Amino acid sequence: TAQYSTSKTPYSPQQDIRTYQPPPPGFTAVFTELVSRHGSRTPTKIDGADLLLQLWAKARDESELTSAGQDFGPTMESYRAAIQKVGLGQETGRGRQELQGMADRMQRRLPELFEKIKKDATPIAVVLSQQTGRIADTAKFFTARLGATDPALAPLIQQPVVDQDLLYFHKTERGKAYRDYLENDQRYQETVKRIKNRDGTREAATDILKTIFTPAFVERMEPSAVTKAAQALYDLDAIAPDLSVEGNWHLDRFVPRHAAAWFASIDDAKSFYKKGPGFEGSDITFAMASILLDDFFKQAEAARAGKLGADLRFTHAEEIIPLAALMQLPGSEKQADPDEDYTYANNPWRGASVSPMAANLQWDIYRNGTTYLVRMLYQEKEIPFKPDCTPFTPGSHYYRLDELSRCFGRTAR
Repeated sequence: TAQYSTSKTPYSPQQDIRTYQPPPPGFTAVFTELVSRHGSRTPTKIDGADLLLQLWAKARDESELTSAGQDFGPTMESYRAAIQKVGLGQETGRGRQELQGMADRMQRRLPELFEKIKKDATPIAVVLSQQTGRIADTAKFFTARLGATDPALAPLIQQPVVDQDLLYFHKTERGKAYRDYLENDQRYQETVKRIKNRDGTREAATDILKTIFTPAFVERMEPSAVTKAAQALYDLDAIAPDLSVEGNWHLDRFVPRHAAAWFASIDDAKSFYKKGPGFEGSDITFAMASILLDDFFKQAEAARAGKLGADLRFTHAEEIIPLAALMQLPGSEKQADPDEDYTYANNPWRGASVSPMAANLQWDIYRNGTTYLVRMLYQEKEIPFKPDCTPFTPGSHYYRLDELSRCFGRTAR
């Protein structure tokens, strides 16, 4: 969907659902549960577009524009207007499409389950991090899709409730130790300063601006201004795919690919330490997410009682990223050696794969007799659990629920 957008990468499901593993003989879907980031969105701040527009205007007035720079003013004005029409930090039309596709594949993947839910009249729960905004709209896209397809399901979908400890823990008191770490830990702060002062930023920043402005114009700017405007342009280039329904402004014209890759790698490095697996032997960045892993288990165990048909949760990257680090999901299994800073070369973690827009985790809970199995979807790819969890059969993506409780330390056996 996009090559160097790290956590702005628009959502694409990572496996065709016709190629999921079939459930073992006589097992049937009895419960499913989901946590999802919001869909694609606009930038939360318009200030970078304006800095660039003001910068472009001065250069226009001085006749210091490149040939392609001529169309920057018109392009960015159009982009900015489209952003403001949707509203800053709001779901785009692509975010709507992302969540509708998730609902579609969920209903197509578990048709027997929704048959049961209607048959039992059990509720489908909708839980949010916040009452309003792009989180609430994200949920609504999904649930109105469930109901447009299956109008007999609609009266069973509950009204949304907010659980900030479960779905907003980086802001609640659950994240207090975490936030104090970001603010005061000297190893962390020095590592982020090291990332920020990587040699390369200045050259990539000048390469970005040189698509629009003459090199003499660039040289007249203050160096810190060069970096700030280039960061802004790259950020806006990076999120442009989120607005694909609203337009195509061809912003790659102004952000050379090697420079895009450079800024992407800086963002991933910072995000790895701030929100991802971070340093070897420390869980400071993701232990807060235990409440969310807990709930995936609690709800699955509670399916036995049969009072809930499904559980749909909606949240931010700041919950999904630590949930993945905590479960050691693919891409989040390698913490950093304090003596070897994260790079693309030595670590598989990437914003774009761990936490694109609408990044989501789903568990399908199957039942035969009183045996309960779980199958995990991550970005709708069927994935194994961490390797000390034993699958139901050799090579299976299905796991005994009491195996998962055991291997996650929740029970002894």
